[PDB]
Amino acid sequence: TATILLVGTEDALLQQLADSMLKEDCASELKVHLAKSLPLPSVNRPRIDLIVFVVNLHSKYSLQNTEESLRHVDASFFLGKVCFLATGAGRESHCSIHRHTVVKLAHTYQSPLLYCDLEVEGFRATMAQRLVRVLQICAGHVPGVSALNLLSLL
Repeated sequence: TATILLVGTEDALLQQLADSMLKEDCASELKVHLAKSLPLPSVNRPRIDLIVFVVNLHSKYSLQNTEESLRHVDASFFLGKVCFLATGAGRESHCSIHRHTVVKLAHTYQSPLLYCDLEVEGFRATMAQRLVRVLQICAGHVPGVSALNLLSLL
């Protein structure tokens, strides 16, 4: 079994992403937990293989909430068990300042930075299929491949 944690302030986009990942099942049993922010309020029950921070580049709050949440993550997670997913960056309507903040944020924590417009299902479906594969690596379900090649692979 493999478990991914989606951290984002937009409940709708997370659930749509969670659905897309759960669609078209694979070998391992996939489990998805959602969180508005970090840390979790000490429910904190097992067991997480991967944390994906979904960042809305039209929301300054989403940016700040992501910034703050990262401070409560153990540094062991940033060795491939953490991935950044930015939404809205492909739109001209987005804030370039927020985009630059996210890029440096992914660099600071040395974690992959993915782009996808979650409102677009076709894009979200392909992104979800990739995230599933990333999760399987993080869960140690891909023989010969550890969640360490991820920074290079992504």
